[PDB]
Amino acid sequence: RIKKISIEGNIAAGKSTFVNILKQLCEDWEVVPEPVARWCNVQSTNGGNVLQMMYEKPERWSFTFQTYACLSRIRAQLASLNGKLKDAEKPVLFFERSVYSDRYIFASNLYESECMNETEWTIYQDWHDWMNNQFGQSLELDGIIYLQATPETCLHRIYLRGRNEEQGIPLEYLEKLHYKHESWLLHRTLKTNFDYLQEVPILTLDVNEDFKDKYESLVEKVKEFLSTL
Amino acid sequence: RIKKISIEGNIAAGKSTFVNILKQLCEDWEVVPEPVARWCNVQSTNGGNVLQMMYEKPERWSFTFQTYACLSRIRAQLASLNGKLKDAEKPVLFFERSVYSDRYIFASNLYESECMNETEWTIYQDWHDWMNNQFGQSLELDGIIYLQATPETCLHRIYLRGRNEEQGIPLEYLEKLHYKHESWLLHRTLKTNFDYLQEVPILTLDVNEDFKDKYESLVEKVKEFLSTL
Ligand SMILES: Nc1ncnc2c1ncn2[C@@H]1O[C@H](COP(=O)(O)OP(=O)(O)O)[C@@H](O)[C@H]1O
Ligand SMILES: Nc1ncnc2c1ncn2[C@@H]1O[C@H](COP(=O)(O)OP(=O)(O)O)[C@@H](O)[C@H]1O
Ligand SMILES: Nc1ccn([C@@H]2O[C@H](CO)[C@@H](O)[C@@H]2O)c(=O)n1
Ligand SMILES: Nc1ccn([C@@H]2O[C@H](CO)[C@@H](O)[C@@H]2O)c(=O)n1
Ligand SMILES: [Mg+2]
Ligand SMILES: [Mg+2]
Repeated sequence: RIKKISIEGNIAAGKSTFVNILKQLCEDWEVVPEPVARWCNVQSTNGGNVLQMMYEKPERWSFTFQTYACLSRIRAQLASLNGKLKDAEKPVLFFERSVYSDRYIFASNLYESECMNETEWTIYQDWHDWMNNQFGQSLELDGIIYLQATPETCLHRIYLRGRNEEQGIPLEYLEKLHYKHESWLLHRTLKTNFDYLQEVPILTLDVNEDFKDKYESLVEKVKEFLSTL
Repeated sequence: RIKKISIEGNIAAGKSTFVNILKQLCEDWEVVPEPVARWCNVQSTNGGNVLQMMYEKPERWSFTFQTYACLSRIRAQLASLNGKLKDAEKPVLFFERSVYSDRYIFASNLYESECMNETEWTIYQDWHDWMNNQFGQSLELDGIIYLQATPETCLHRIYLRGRNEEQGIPLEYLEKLHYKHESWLLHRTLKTNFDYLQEVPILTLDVNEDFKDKYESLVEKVKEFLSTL
């Protein structure tokens, strides 16, 4: 009954900014953010900063981070689905990213960059497949909103936000991530193991311009898109 | 309906040897071995040998191994419970170790030995807790059989078996593991997060003598124990 929409975009493209205007548009809309602050202070459900560990030494910490982030996402998304939104009249749940970008964008890029070895990559995919067989059904997407921004725009927006753990990220890394997003969501040439994704509707929104100026037109396009689903 | 018994013991104490005589005693008995050969050639459900990686560089590979081994165990134990044993008249499933020894013996010892750091140890426990909340119920134990052998006997039995990945294991490591088994299963002073375990019945069998000579008396004690459950 709940419609599920993933918001996808590169680092600092503006996913959280876009997420922060959604609830005011309709009482039956809910959001599941990525728990980025929790990845910076690991505590059981003062701790280690696993996001910082990955960026400081990615060949050591990528597998650990990638497994922890994706599990944390699944847990949060399931918590929202099984909560009070279940009761609303026209419920829509918006996710800040998906299990699909965790694997096909982030973890795949780190494997390709030799930050995971063959063993790590095999274990990660085996784990991801199993987690999706146990839960993929309830989290299946009805639509994707792709917030498209240049990697140079994203690099500027990392500076604007000032999240400590991201200040060292080089343009080269954001560029690699950009081309993976374009392959998946614009050209639709990135192959995955989840056949339904090749037909899921995608709304592409260019977010290179200032949000203050673009807001009204973005909202119009979102409401139109959601009326087709 | 299925009774579940964990067989616990140190490395090379003789768990597999004991497991290999059980099915011939009763048609309704089944066993779930640890998939040790699979840990030596990692393949999705020629690959990396994650058991060897842990022993070659435990401060690098302990967390990865410990997470993979425990997931692989849970998957195997669930597969056996949900299979044809479900149909038998007096079904008993024997596990070669449990999720409890994965955490409280093996992973805890590696953390204590500084082979996992605080971040790794927090992530592992958080993961273990979540996996047990999702599955702990169906895998709950009715009894434990503890195959007790000296660490010196175990060191000799590693030599006898000749598993390549274990030939370098020092007596010091087997001794640490021995005292953890004794605390958990003999003195019953090792605290866990699973309250029912402090009352689960335990049969302790001394297996320092040759199996050929001890077999008949061991079988008698097992049949007696199982009749009390
Ligand atoms: N379209 C936009 N115009 C101007 N600033 C933006 C825009 N989108 C995001 N920002 C700013 O860029 C930074 C990153 O935005 P954020 O929403 O945290 O990105 P993400 O959630 O995608 O990582 C913030 O400082 C935010 O104010
Ligand atoms: N009680 C016993 N007497 C003589 N040999 C034993 C005995 N128990 C085990 N062995 C031998 O010790 C080695 C390890 O046994 P195994 O069953 O593989 O241990 P585990 O499964 O506990 O790692 C094998 O070579 C096996 O034949
Ligand atoms: N699977 C994932 C998901 C997210 N991340 C990273 O988390 C931070 C916040 O989005 C960003 O720095 C970056 O996207 C990641 O590395 N891998
Ligand atoms: N949680 C676990 C379980 C098992 N092991 C190791 O696997 C091998 C076969 O029992 C043995 O070398 C050793 O017991 C481990 O290190 N950690
Ligand atoms: Mg965000
Ligand atoms: Mg064995």
